[PDB]
Amino acid sequence: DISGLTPCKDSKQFAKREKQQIKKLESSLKLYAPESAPALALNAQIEKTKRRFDNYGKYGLLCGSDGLPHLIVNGDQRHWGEFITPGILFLYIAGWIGWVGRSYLIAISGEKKPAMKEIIIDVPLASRIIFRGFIWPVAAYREFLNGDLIAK
Amino acid sequence: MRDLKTYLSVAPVLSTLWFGSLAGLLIEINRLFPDALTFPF
Amino acid sequence: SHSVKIYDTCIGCTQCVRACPTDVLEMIPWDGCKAKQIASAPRTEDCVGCKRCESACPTDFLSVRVYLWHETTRSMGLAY
Amino acid sequence: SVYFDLEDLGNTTGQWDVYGSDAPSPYNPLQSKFFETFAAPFTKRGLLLKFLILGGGSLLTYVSANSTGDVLPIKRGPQEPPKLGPRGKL
Amino acid sequence: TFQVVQPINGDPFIGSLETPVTSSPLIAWYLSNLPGYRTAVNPLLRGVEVGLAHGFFLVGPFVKAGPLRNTAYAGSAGSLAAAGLVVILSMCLTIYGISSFKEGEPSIAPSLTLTGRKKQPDQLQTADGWAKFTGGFFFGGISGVTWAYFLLYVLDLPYF
Amino acid sequence: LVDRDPIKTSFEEWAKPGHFSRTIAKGPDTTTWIWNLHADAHDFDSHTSDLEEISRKVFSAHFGQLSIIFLWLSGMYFHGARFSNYEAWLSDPTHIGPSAQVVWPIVGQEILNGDVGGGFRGIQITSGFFQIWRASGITSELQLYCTAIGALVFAALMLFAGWFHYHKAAPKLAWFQDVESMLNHHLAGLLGLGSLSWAGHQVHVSLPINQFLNAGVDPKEIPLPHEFILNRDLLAQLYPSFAEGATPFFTLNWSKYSEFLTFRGGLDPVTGGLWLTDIAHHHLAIAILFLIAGHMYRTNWGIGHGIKDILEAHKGPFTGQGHKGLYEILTTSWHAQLSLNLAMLGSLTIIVAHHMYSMPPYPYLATDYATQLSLFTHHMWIGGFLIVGAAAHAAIFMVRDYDPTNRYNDLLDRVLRHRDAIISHLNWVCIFLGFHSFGLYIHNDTMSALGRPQDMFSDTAIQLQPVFAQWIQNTHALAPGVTAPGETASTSLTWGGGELVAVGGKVALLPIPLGTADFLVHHIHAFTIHVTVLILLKGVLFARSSRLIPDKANLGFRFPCDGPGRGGTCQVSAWDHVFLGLFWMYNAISVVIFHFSWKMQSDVWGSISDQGVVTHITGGNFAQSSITINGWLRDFLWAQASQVIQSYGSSLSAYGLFFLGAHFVWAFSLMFLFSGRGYWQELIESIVWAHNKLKVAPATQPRALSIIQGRAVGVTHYLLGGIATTWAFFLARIIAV
Amino acid sequence: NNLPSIFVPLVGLVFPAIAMASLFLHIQKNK
Ligand code: CLA
Ligand code: CLA
Ligand code: CLA
Ligand SMILES: CC1=C(/C=C/C(C)=C/C=C/C(C)=C/C=C/C=C(C)/C=C/C=C(C)/C=C/C2=C(C)CCCC2(C)C)C(C)(C)CCC1
Ligand code: SF4
Ligand code: SF4
Repeated sequence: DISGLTPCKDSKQFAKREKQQIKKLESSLKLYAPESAPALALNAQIEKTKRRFDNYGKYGLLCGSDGLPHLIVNGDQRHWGEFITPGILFLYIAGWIGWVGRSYLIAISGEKKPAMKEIIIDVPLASRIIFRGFIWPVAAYREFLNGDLIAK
Repeated sequence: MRDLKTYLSVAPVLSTLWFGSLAGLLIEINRLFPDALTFPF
Repeated sequence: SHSVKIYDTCIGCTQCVRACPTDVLEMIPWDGCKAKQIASAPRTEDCVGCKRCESACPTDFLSVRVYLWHETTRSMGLAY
Repeated sequence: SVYFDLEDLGNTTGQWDVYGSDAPSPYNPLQSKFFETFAAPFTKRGLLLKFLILGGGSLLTYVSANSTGDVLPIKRGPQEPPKLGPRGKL
Repeated sequence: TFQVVQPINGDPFIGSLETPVTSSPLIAWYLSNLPGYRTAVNPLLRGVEVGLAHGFFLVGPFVKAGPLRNTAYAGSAGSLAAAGLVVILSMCLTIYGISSFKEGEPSIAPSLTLTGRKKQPDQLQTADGWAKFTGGFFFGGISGVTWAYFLLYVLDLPYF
Repeated sequence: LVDRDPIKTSFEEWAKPGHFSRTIAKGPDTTTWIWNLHADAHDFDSHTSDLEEISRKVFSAHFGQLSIIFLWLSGMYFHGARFSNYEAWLSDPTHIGPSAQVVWPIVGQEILNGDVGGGFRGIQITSGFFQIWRASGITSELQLYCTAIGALVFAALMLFAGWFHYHKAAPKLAWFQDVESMLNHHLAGLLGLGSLSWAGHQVHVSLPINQFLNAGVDPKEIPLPHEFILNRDLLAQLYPSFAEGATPFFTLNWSKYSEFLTFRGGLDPVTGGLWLTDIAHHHLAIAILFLIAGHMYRTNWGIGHGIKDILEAHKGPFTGQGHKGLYEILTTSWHAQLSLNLAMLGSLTIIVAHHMYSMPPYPYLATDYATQLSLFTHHMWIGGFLIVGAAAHAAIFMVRDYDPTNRYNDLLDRVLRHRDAIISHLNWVCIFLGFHSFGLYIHNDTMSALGRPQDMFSDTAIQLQPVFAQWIQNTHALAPGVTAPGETASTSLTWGGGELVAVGGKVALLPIPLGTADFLVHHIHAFTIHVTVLILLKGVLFARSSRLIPDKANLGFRFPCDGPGRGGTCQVSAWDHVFLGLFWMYNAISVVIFHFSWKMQSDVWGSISDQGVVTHITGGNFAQSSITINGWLRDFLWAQASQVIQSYGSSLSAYGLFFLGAHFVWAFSLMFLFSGRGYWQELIESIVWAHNKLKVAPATQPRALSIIQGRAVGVTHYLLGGIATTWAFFLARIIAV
Repeated sequence: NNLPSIFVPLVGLVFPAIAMASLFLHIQKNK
């Protein structure tokens, strides 16, 4: 119970929110015949709501006094999935994008009119460069060690 | 045609194609795995 | 009246005197450049300050500079 | 078709009196004499300003000080019992 | 072909035009007879006339639109407000005359007519002339306000 | 007068951006090149000086515009057949809200598929297409599908024509300058024949189907439109005059056609709109009048008029030579024609917007409040934009195409010689109107705050009655039987006849009273319009020169300034005057639409009961609350915005999101308007430094936006944010109630 | 009391006029 929080599965307000949403969804269903397509859509929405609430209950989130999940970003191992892992994934993807852009910019710097290759992309060269960014951390680290990363 | 291929490499067309593919991929990913709040694996 | 100054980075292409909306600037003979010319500002009392001369200078930083100063009835462009 | 002259710059610069009239006085001599006799003291611009300031200050202040509530509602004052504010405050 | 609008006094390079609104004989006669355009008359009399005309005017709006318009003190309050406005205008005229004109200098009014004839400049554009004009204006304004109040609320004339 | 294959069809110019200009085609040294590429895309006059080539380029783009419009119409017609409840709405127009858009459920956006009736889930539309389709006799969806297919075919045809008349056979210059033939054709054929064809369609299709529908017959049991043509017995049963055929027409016995060609006036009690027989008679008469009008101008056969001859004969003792020389200006400059057409079109759009609401032409349109409000606001905004564009292009013509050496005109010369008087008089009028219109609102606010309600300008303390407009209303209410003997009822129910029309328990139209508040709001409208006119006319008149900058014409139509000299010369060009007048146009149109909305909600719209008592939406508070600014802030802005701020969790949450989005967009524009270029250029220098440190500096040097570009971005974002906010607020308020 | 009936007009109508007249004369002066 970090900061006085409670698990989702033990919170009564969470169940009350689920019941209120389900009841609101079921009210509009009575206006349509069971075989009609809007009835099928509403049934699918109700099933999706139930599945979402069950999944939130299963993942061990923490609820406040209002029955809403809260995110812990202090580094506890019990909550590494809320902030740490997606952060690492985002950092990897952003580094990939930045490394690809920098490599493409460096490659065309020696051409006679480099500004022309920036508005009309050299597709084969970019495609050959795109796959290289999959190992961007190693290349960046070794470039830093050799003193090539920073312009003199 | 070389001149037709050159027009497909201009910045707006390439950006539009890239972003359309990106949005399609993201929409499909969210359709397969809806309502994601934490990384469970 | 405004202040107009000329610096010895002049190349004497006569571009400033042609863009003058009044008669302020003129060219005099000189030695120190290939064109053997340099600009001058003998009539700064007619300066209005639109800074068209600085829009025509080809030198990296301007060889002609206009410093706005005390305003008169001529430098404000009034025809009341 | 000559509109420029150096010996006559009044016409060159258009220094004309468009509507000024040089006709003599149309008023009666007796009425004019009465008006000059009785309106003379106000023709000194040094004393007129001081007289105007003093008269405006004295007349405006005297009227306001002796005003009756039948004219100014603020001179009458409140005529109803007060009401309590929020949280039972005066 | 006949044309109506003409350049001012035949000079096309002066920033004015001659139109029926400006150069009609009726309008020319009407404007030349106003007290502000009688350059050969004592400024005191013109000031008195202007003050009387303007003071008679100012009573009505103050009387009919004032906060005490629906009470028994409408006329007195309106007349007092009109007198106060006349006093303020007299102060403004005195200040303008003090600030604009200097003692001992000649008049700055034009000394040429439209037909080229020479004439004496108006004396209204001097310190003494403006002081006389302001005094006459004050006297005439007070007198006109008093006359309007007397006619409206001392004699039971069937107005309106 | 055409040329065979002027320009080869190739993809070569596609790979070379900026080919239309010599400077732009050089290459992108900086980022200003990209912006300059788009700003000069459609300025054909800058590309070349040949009038024939400019005319040929102009002719082709209109075909693309028509193709785009046809594609838009095809989409609108197709969506009403596949994703709409039009058939369900047709059997109950008073209890079902029209809807023609559905949403895919992905991220919880399926909440927007709210219930609208007829067993359908979707977004409620307010474009009024359902009423148009009903008034045309459309019953099933097959007809809508056929219309969509035809519109697609027409769009393809327009695109092919656009390609052909530029790459295969381009007309010569002498073809374009045949103004008499163009006027004759556009009058006799485009308008008269179109009106005649629509009158025929209304006579043969719309009338019987609409009569059957108004009789209460099930739409699926109504005979198809072709059955009324092949079987004249049905029409004879519906209209006995059809049994005589066309014989009365050719014998001038036109009185027999009075059954389906009437002069009734007023509204149909069943539907709440104008009688369709009146519309058919109107279209027939208009077709005849336009057909007659198209035979005035001379052509190859001698008879007719010459426009030059007509123009050259009008001159006066005040205007000199008069209209001589105006024919050559209008047949050589494209910008003057564009300005005149834009002004006329904007005025016509405003007139249409005013006329549509008080004379409902479609069935079940008066009782659809959201559609009425949306159409009114939309058409007013379009008219305002067109009016502004008129002045913009007039200034463009003044800057570019004016040449007294070869195109002298006496009327234009006389106007330019006394512009100071015009500008000064307009300035005085604007100041006087602003003082005596807005000042009365501040007086009322001060008197109300001080506790003196008896000293205000109101219907109970100091009345300012619009006696002139009331006289017009009285005259028009008494028009039938005295000055219009052939009419049975008045043209509009708002004149003050006293009769009320109720459809489905709601009030369609009724007399509209005029009081003290209408006086103030009308004078506010006049003040705003006068200020906008002042700004635009001052911009147009001083486009070439002034006492401050004698050579303003040499600097061009679109330049930022002329330096800090003469005390400051910021925004002296004619472009800046349009940039400044757009704000005032926005202000005036917003005030007008607010007046319309509040007045209709307070005094017209409402519900009626069995005993016949009317309960309006806001309870008739416009008369006593609109006389103060606090009243406008409280009873209109605060009270009516509770619908949009409480739309979360329902089908109207999109309007709630758009409210805040438009707030953000409007607030974002102030960065570009309040700041200058030098700061942003100096800030970029620091950002470029760190990119150079990491070898990521682009060769296309980043440059800050130009002054003109910054002003344009600011004004565009400002207008977009304001209009989107008003749109979201109006729709969210009017759909719920 | 009766003081506010005097000091309020004295500060709001008389002194501003005197100050404005004196300041206008001072700023319009020349030698
Ligand atoms: C801050 C100082 C101040 C003060 C003390 C006042 C006081 C007053 N104002 Mg006022 N006013 C002010 C600022 C002030 N105002 C400002 C800043 C504005 C502009 C927004 C106005 C605009 C305004 C309007 C539009 C009106 C007033 C009116 C009034 C009077 C209320 C009605 C009344 O008693 O009628 C009784 C009035 C009389 C019996 C006659 C007027 C009072 C004296 C005797 C007139 C002569 C005074 C003096 C000789 C001339 C000035 C001398 C000079 C040195 C100042 C009251 C005397 C109302 C009024 O009636 O004005 C005439 C009115 O209609 N005011
Ligand atoms: C029949 C209508 C019509 C026509 C044919 C023209 C034609 C023309 N106008 Mg014009 N104009 C019109 C109406 C019209 N105007 C109106 C109504 C106004 C008043 C608002 C103006 C105001 C105006 C100005 C101020 C100027 C012109 C200019 C021009 C000329 C160059 C056009 C150009 O390069 O634009 C290029 C077109 C664009 C850059 C597109 C603009 C993009 C818009 C503003 C933003 C839309 C926002 C959108 C909703 C967001 C989606 C973005 C998307 C990428 C996601 C051309 C002859 C120019 C000229 O003659 O200069 C010498 C010029 O300076 N016009
Ligand atoms: C691949 C290109 C690239 C790279 C490596 C960088 C790298 C950097 N930028 Mg940057 N930037 C770029 C493009 C790039 N930028 C573009 C195109 C813009 C204009 C929108 C900017 C605008 C910008 C600003 C305003 C600032 C930076 C700053 C920074 C530094 C802080 C790190 C960061 O995340 O800033 C944040 C980075 C961004 C917000 C950039 C947005 C992401 C862009 C759109 C990605 C586009 C990549 C491009 C399409 C490459 C195409 C590759 C293809 C040909 C294969 C970092 C050195 C900051 C700094 O320290 O100042 C020097 C700073 O204040 N950048
Ligand atoms: C809606 C729409 C559409 C459609 C349309 C249509 C379908 C139309 C039609 C139209 C038509 C269908 C038309 C027609 C016409 C006709 C006419 C116009 C005729 C005329 C005639 C005449 C004029 C005659 C005369 C005469 C005389 C006078 C004498 C002798 C006798 C006679 C009779 C000959 C589309 C798809 C595009 C899309 C969009 C929308
Ligand atoms: S001042 Fe500038 S433009 Fe003039 S001569 Fe020198 S360098 Fe050339
Ligand atoms: S600032 Fe203007 S007026 Fe002065 S010298 Fe330069 S160009 Fe001439």
